Amino acid sequence: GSSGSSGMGLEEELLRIAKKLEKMVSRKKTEGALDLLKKLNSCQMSIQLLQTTRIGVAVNGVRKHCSDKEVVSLAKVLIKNWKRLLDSPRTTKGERESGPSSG
Repeated sequence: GSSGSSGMGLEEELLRIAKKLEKMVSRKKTEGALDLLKKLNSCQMSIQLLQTTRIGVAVNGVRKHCSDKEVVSLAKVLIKNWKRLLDSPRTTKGERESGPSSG
């Protein structure tokens, strides 16, 4: 589109990031993943986008090709957070006292 970045998009930056990550993973380097991850964290992710940007696999790709803490951490958060965004359809269990207002 027109030159300059100011308005709507995200989906673009998201993809641009993935590519960067995906590339890094491919080249097995991952140097500036944090920066990428960071943005992601500060990028309104969505299920539909999770498929388009396919960043979900990008992050993991790093979290796997990276044993760091910060680069791995943020990556985890991206997974967790996305875990809620996408939260694929699966069965699970877990409950801790189900009773609001008890007293």
